[PDB]
Amino acid sequence: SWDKDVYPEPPSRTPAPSPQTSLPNPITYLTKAYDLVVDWPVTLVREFIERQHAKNRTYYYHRQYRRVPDITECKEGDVLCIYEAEMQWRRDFKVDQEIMNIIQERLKACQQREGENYQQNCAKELEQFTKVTKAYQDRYLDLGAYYSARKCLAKQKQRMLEERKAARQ
Amino acid sequence: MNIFTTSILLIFILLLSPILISMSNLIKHINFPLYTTTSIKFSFIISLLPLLMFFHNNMEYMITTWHWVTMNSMELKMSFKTDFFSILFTSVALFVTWSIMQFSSWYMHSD
Amino acid sequence: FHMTKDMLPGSYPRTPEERAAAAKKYNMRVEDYEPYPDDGMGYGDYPMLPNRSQHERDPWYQWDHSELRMNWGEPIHWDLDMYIRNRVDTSPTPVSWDVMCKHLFGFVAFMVFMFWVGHVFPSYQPVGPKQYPYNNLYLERGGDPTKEPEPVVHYDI
Amino acid sequence: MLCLGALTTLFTAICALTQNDIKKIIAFSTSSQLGLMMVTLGMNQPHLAFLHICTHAFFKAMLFMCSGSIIHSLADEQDIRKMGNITKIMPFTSSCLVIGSLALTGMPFLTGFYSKDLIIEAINTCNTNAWALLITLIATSMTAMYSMRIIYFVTMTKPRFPPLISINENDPDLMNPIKRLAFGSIFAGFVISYNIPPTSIPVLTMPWFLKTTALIISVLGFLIALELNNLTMKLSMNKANPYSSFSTLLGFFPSIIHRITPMKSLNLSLKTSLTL
Amino acid sequence: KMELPDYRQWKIEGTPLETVQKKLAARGLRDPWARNEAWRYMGGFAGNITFPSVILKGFKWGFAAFVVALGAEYFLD
Amino acid sequence: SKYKPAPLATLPSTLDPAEYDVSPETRRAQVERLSIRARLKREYLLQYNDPKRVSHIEDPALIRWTYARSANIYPNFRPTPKNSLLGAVAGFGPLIFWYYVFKTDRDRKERLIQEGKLDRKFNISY
Amino acid sequence: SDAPPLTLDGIKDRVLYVLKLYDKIDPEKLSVNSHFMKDLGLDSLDQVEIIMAMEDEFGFEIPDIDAEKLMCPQEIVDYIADKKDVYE
Amino acid sequence: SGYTPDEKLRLQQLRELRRRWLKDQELSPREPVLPKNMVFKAYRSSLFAVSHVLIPMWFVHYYVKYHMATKPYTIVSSKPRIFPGDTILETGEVIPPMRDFPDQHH
Amino acid sequence: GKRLFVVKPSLYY
Amino acid sequence: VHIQPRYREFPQLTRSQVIQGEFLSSLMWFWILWRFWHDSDAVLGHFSYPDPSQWTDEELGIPPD
Amino acid sequence: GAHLTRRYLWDASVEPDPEKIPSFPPDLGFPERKERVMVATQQEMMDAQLTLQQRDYCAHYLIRLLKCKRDSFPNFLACKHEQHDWDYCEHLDYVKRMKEFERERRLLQRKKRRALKE
Amino acid sequence: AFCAPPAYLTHQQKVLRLYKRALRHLESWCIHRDKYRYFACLMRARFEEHKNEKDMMRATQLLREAEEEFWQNQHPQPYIFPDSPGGTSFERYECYKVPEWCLDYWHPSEKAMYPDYFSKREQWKKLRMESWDREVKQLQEETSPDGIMTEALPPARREGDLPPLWWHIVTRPRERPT
Ligand SMILES: CCCCCCCCCCCCCCCCCC(=O)OC[C@H](COP(=O)(O)OCCN)OC(=O)CCCCCCCCCCCCCCCCC
Repeated sequence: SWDKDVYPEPPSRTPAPSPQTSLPNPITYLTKAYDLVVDWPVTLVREFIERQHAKNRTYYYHRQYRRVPDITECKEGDVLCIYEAEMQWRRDFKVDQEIMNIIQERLKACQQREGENYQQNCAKELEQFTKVTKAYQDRYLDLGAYYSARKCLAKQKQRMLEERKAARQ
Repeated sequence: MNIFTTSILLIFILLLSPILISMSNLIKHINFPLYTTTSIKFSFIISLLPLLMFFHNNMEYMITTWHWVTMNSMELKMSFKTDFFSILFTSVALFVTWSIMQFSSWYMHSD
Repeated sequence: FHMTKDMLPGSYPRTPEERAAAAKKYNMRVEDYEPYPDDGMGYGDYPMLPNRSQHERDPWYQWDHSELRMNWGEPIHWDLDMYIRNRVDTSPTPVSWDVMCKHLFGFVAFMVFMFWVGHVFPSYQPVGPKQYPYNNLYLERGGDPTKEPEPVVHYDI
Repeated sequence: MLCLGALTTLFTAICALTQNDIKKIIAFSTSSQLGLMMVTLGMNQPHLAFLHICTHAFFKAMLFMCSGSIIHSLADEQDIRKMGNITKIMPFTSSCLVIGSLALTGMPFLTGFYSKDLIIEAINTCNTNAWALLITLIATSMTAMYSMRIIYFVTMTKPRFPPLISINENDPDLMNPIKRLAFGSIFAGFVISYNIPPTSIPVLTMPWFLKTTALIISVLGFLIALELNNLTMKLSMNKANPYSSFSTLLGFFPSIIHRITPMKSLNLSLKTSLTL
Repeated sequence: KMELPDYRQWKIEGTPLETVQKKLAARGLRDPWARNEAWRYMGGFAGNITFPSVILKGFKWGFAAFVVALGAEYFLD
Repeated sequence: SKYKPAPLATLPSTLDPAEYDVSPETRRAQVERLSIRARLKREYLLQYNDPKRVSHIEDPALIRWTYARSANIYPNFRPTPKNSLLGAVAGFGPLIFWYYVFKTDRDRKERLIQEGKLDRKFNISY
Repeated sequence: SDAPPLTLDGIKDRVLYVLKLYDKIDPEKLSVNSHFMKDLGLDSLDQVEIIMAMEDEFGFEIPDIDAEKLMCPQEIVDYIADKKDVYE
Repeated sequence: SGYTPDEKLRLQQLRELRRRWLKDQELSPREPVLPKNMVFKAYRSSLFAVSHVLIPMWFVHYYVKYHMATKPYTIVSSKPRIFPGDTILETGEVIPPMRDFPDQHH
Repeated sequence: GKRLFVVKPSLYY
Repeated sequence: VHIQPRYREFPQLTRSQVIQGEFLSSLMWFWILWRFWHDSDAVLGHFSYPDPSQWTDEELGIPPD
Repeated sequence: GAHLTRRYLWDASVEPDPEKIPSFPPDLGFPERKERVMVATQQEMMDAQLTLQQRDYCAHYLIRLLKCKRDSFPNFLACKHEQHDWDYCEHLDYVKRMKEFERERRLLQRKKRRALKE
Repeated sequence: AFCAPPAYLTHQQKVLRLYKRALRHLESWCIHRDKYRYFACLMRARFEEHKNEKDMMRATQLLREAEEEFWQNQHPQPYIFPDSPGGTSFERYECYKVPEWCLDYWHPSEKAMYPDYFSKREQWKKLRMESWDREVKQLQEETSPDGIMTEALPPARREGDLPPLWWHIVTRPRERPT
């Protein structure tokens, strides 16, 4: 159900078995027994379940919201468009929270996959995590419990004013 | 990849099974210490299987079996980092606890 | 129930008749009874029982409160909940308290001093540093591949 | 970490030298071996610490199970001063207890040889605190001495238990777990250590006095505690000294701390908080 | 029921209790509980347990199995 | 070579000198204490072994102890300079102490953020 | 299995066994109702030694006041039976 | 001293009543009134292995393969060890061998 | 045999 | 399993306990002897720790004077 | 060791400390010093998944031992031969470290001799 | 345990208690039986040497000095029997010593599980009913008019009568209830 575009995974590179010893492998014996006893009835039950699903197949859709006017083009005191912009901002905040969760899972998956080479081969994942956490700290940090579109806009305006003042010299 | 995770969570299921038997109101008809001792020895055997697998291929495992809650930008998930330490201590602790519960069945008599 | 005000604790006794009444209320003898000093801490006529825990009580006796090692009707110490057998012990020790304090403090101070002595005088083996390759494993520890590190050079000996 | 581990293994071995309750003796043995692991983690040797975790788990499981069989056969009697002739009256438990004591002290090619000896070589060969090294070696010698104290005062000398013989260790539920733990305490360290993937490269080019240090100090501790036990067998009372008083009275830490800290805490609570 | 052994079998001679009794008789003293303590030094308990005799328990059969294993290995190669 | 008693290690009832030089008034004091103890024990034993009893046994000593520890304190409290100073220090000194600790820490952290010397590398869940 | 229960006859036999093993008590004049001073001719130190001998055999402590109350082997046996709940 | 006659008589009567009470603590033989073995390898252990292990193994294997592998990063494992002279099963390329090993003194 | 009664609280409720 | 208690004599030892105890101790001693014969690296190692003083200046590469 | 007594009792000027080793240029006393060579390289160490502590100058012997263990996982008492080969390589590395220590100590003594000559 | 302590310990009782405590700490120090027998005979010889004292103030001073020596030379861990206070098995079975009045609260089905034992239980209860008033009358009669009284209790003084306050002593839980 998941896609490698959003959950990237390098292709596995397993080595071929080269048994120098003449002893039988209990892992291979127990694995073959494990498939023949467990995997076949489980996949039979799941195939019966899946054909019942195909007999009664239903569909659901992912909801999409159009872009309401943002709070910058929105008059103060006129609580209608205040409310619309604020709930759009809250929706985008939740979306950014889940984006952060996605990036954190990517970083954890990289570290577990590389193992002892995580300090070198996870440079791209760590760089992506660092860039996205710098952006998140620029947009949402230190807002408080009553975080809102107005508070985010005030913080962004303060940051832009500081950057403009620092850009004069 | 499937047999490894199945074995680890089967160790956990075989550990939790005598608790459900204890709260399931059939202890008065069965031999609960002997049943639990057999449960621990079987948990030790299914713990011995990934010990052999890790001793062969040195595969390091992470299993995220259940997502508990997602909390803004922090996901609390019930996960197991199946380590060398985790595998070997699982096998050693299950073997030791099998010995201790057999000794407990002997020692806590007339209790 | 039948607990009335004359059997409940009262104010600090002044007259010897008040002291005798308090002693009869607390089931104590008059000269055994001794209230806390009138320092205005809310003690009043409650007796100053000696600061002995329940561990010093005779354990071979069938006390009415067997866990508390107290009989029924005898006065209860103000700090009984501190002096219960699950809590602070005031029992006599085979060696004295100051001797224990000085011995433990001297052992701890001696250990700290000798640890500092061993730290300023470390013990090792007559060897050099461990030799590590490839600019001391620069790419392995995670150095930036775009910039070139300083060449770490090792030689045979 | 290294200093704390060395201090706690030294202190717990000192406490273990003069206890009379066998469970307390092997408990302070457990704490001293934990101090050895803590020293090993003070070094950059975590895998050696985990190997010692498994090794120690095997040993203390079997030793404690043997001690419990001794207590049950002697009718809930726990201190070593009322034991004796255990080698003759309980041969299976005696043999397993001897296996546990020797392998805990570090008899070669047992389960404890593959962790404890490597720990001793690591601390002897890498840059550590000198006092921590010295008290770690002395703690190992004390491990030998209290294992000798257990062996002597339980498995040797004349009987001291009450006369009525109620020993019956013929139960399979008693024998079989000790058999499994004996097979563990003999072969499991060898099998595990030969199955470990190679990590934490040990050093083997090292002088002979440093190499045989653990075995030499274990033999020295066994001999010293044997002659001390024979001196206790000798017919003469001696006046006690503050060193043995410190060792027998738990180092005064439980008495002093468990009397001064709860008293100050509860006194502050009642006298200040609630009342005032 | 349970039958006790004859108390008259508990004798003082040939014991560390005999050594203690002679040491007390040097100082003009008599020990009356020595016959009560005499059962721990007689019969199956009458024996000196030695520390190499404790450590080297089963060493004979262990060495026998060791030399049989060496002979089997030598005959194998 | 003498044992030194402590509040947490008291003098033994056999090492104290008070029971070696005994007195007739101390003897009769012990006699009367045993008399009161025996009277209370007899009353409690009668009430305990009474079969017609259908409830527990109330303890007036426990009731008196609870009343003294709970309800008698404010009627029997009088303000003195010692307890006034003790109440003032125990109700304020920790508060000003932790106020200064937290104020210094928060001012230092705030200043470090204002000139940016404090680094929050991955701190997003504050 | 283990810890066989006690009997009045067994307790009496063990107490008389220890008293016969005691050197100051001749076994021909020893009876279950023999008093320690009236017809055995002992003293308080001897009585304390007898109580400690019973204590060491039976593996439990008689308290000091009850121990001073016990004065003949019949009272000792009755105390042992009362303490260990032996009724036959 | 010894027993006073009053406490001696009291203990004798109390102990006799204790004997009666402890005798009455006994159980009659009808109390309490309550209202295919084969060999251990073939029935004691085999039934346990096929009942309390096999069905749980089935359920865990179903949950693992059809509710964890269907999700992206639940079961994540490290890369296996790849040595010179080995053949990759998934890719099909052989790893080139090592150098000539100049030191062969031991 | 010789088994004795065991005094237990009311576990029925 | 149940045995007759003894009052003051040596208990009657069963065959199984003494046989199995001496078997366990003999197995331990056989294991120790076998491993000591096969790999005696408990003593001295097998690398023969060098003496740094016997090393020479020309292989240590110090300039002469 | 006697080196610790020499450093802490007699003098610390000639007896060295472990951190600034070497304290002398590597060409001093060696007219031409060979670069230390390794068999194993970075790609095969990454493939063999060696930890950063064990990626030293015996990585080739370690790779061979790990390959032997992975192949003959049954009968794990199989290749004590190249277990001993890796151990001997580590012994040679430790001997080289001892040689570095002795060289820098003798160079310290030579420097003190030069100072007293001047 | 079965006898109540007096108002005070006499000098003879204190001497016996010191002798017993000294010999117990001597066995704790000596461990071995022959060594303990030797040194306990020495201690008994010391007590017999100081036995015949008539002044009794010198005897009190000797007792004080002897117990001072005992406190100087006492074992840090003296041997304690497991059932003794401070032992290992002390109060181990108080969690199993269920008082007998819960059988009054038992269900009729649980009562029917043990019919004969419960029938004997109401026989004992009826005996207690019949004896309580008589033993209260005996306690009221035998109380001395003086304020002197000890914790000792009278026995039954005639046939068909029970000792006063016998219920909590006779019907106490067993030290091995299970
Ligand atoms: C070289 C470097 C060396 C460095 C060394 C550093 C040492 C640090 C030591 C830190 C811990 C010290 C305090 C420990 C207190 C333990 C108190 C305790 O549990 O005492 C037990 C005691 C009774 O037990 P006991 O006397 O042992 O046995 C009686 C058996 N018949 O009493 C009881 O059971 C009383 C019951 C509890 C009463 C309430 C206690 C409340 C305590 C609140 C403490 C709050 C502050 C904690 C600060 C911790 C700091 C680490």
